[PDB]
Amino acid sequence: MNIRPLHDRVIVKRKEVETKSAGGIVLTGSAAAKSTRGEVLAVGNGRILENGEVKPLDVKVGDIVIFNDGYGVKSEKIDNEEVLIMSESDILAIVEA
Amino acid sequence: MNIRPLHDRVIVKRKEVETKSAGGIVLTGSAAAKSTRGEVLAVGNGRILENGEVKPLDVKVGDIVIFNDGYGVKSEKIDNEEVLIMSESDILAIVEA
Amino acid sequence: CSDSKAIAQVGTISANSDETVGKLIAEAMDKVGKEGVITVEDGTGLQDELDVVEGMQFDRGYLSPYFINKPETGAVELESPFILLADKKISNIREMLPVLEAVAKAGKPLLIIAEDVEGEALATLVVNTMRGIVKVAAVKAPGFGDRRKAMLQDIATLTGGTVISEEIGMELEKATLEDLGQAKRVVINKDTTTIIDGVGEEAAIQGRVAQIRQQIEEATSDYDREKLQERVAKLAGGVAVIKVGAATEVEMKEKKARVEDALHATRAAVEEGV
Amino acid sequence: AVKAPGFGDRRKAMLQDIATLTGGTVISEEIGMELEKATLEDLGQAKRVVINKDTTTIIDGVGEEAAIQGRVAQIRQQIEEATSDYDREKLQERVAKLAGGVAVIKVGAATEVEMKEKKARVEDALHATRAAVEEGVVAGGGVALIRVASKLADLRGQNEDQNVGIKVALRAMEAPLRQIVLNCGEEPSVVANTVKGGDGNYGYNAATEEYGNMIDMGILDPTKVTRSALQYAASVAGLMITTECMVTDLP
Ligand SMILES: Nc1ncnc2c1ncn2[C@@H]1O[C@H](COP(=O)(O)OP(=O)(O)O)[C@@H](O)[C@H]1O
Repeated sequence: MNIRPLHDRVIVKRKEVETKSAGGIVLTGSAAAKSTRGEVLAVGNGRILENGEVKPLDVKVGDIVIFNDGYGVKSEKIDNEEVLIMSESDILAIVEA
Repeated sequence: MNIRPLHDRVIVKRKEVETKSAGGIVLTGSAAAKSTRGEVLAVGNGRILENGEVKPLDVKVGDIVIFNDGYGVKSEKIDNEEVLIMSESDILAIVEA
Repeated sequence: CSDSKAIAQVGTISANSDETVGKLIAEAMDKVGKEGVITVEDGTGLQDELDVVEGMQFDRGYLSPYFINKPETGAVELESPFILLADKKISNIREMLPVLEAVAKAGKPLLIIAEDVEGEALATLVVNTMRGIVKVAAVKAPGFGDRRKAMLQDIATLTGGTVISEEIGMELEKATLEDLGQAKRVVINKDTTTIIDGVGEEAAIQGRVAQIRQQIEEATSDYDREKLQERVAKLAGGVAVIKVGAATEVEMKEKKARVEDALHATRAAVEEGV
Repeated sequence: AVKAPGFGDRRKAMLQDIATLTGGTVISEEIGMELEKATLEDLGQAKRVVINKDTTTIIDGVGEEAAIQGRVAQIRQQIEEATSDYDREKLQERVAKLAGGVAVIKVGAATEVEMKEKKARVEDALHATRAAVEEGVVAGGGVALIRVASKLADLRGQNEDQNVGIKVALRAMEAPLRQIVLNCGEEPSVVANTVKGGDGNYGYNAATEEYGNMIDMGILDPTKVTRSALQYAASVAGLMITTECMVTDLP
């Protein structure tokens, strides 16, 4: 029941934060609203360039990450839960504990 | 709680609004100029180009920089603060005090 | 001609010996003071009625029924609120936001006046007043474009706030707590809005009323004199409306004609004597 | 699935009726409840529901009558308004649908010409009964106006002219009865007199062409209609006799 991403692709579930929180304490929002952040469930093999080798994916797993929601990301639903599939190229940054 | 951008991407805060007096000739105005400058919060490992491995970005931190903002820059809010995420290629030169 | 008796008399005479009308006008002129306005509309029921609205009240309602505080009466009450005066219709909440955050930390409610408030902004505003994040209310500006833009400065100077004019170098994103107007209370229902005890200087008020008196002598009579003095009334005095009772429409015409006659005549007595 | 009952805003108001009646909650897009998220408790309950090409029906609400009757009572503040009966038909309709019931009378006839007149008399009787219920009734056969006229005989005005005006009105209140009698081709003077000879509700029954007690004979005029008819007549006739001049277009 576990799906493994291939190559440069990673799979993460967004955390639903009920958007903003704008811009300070504390406001809600109606349009232009959606989870921009999430935790990484799984990671692919890595990028393949020139076949120097497959250089993996500077983004480890169970990392909390910020990402850009483009066309490149697609959502698919595994048992009982919806999750999203994206390429590391689409990932912006990582939050540290 | 420092968030690390990955690869060629850096995260920058927008700089101030309105218009200077520029010798006194310049005064507040309707025509708007929006943040063509900013201070860099954090920086990634570097770019990876066709086995050209990791080239460390030429832009240090707390540098004051000018940039052109396309879609390549994305607006995100960290620590309830508005910030921009962009690639070093999207960053123009850097001014010295 | 000064005392309410004499006024009532010339009223009665011009009204073809209807004493009720004569007393009504003297009474009204007494209640709304000088500069106060008196108008007459067709009455629902058979008896004559005098209605009096004191102070600053304009006819617009709350944009969403959810804004209601202290129901019933489907009314919204804001105690010592901030008044926000915008020349433009409000669509996005982005441009709206900074000032609202400034007021939420301020401890106070907020009142909104603009051309209109479109969906995204109303929705965001309603949800925020519901969650109990902020007490807020929003109503349209009083008139048609030149009329409403003209009255916005009245309401502004009355409440001591400054109108945000896109057509000057104030943009709504940049706004300050000092740009906001203040009042003792405001009360809104589906029909009318009321500003109680505005904090604007008595100096500024008599200044704008004086500035309107130069508009009073303007060469265009009837409504221009009528709707302008109306504005004056709202700032200093109060407004009154006389509803004419009649059984049938023809009686309504006769009585109401006599009433406006008596009205003009009493005003004439006040001005030129008898 | 069925469309909601009315035109948009009134109907939006009626959705809340359905909601509180069935103990369910309306999903309002303009609040921080979202159309996508709703739970089984958000739904309303009913004993049964029935739908056809025409109407939708709920056989009962599962919501407690405290809250419901709270809403039937609170809509009454909305009952009086500047919209007269326009609001009252569909609002009392609303109240009834929650509490009371709605009724429709189908008027039978053989032909269209009979149909129109018959239905006219029916709508007349409906208005009349509503008026009777509302303001009460007084003795029919035009005996009311003449009866009050007899009580006003001592009423006098400021000057002789006004006296004559009063006497004119009091004379004119005999008109309805005299006309009723007259349509039978009988002496209005005699019947009106023999009625003025009587007291109380003593009057003339025109169908049986005999005298008697009106209320006992079940001949009733709703007070509202007699009151209104007299008031309105005097309003226009009064103005109409003050005419010293008339201006019009050329023939
Ligand atoms: N059988 C009757 N005997 C005497 N008076 C009657 C009888 N039926 C009706 N009337 C009177 O006649 C009047 C009815 O008038 P009608 O012909 O219905 O026109 P309208 O109702 O517009 O006056 C009522 O005031 C009623 O009291």
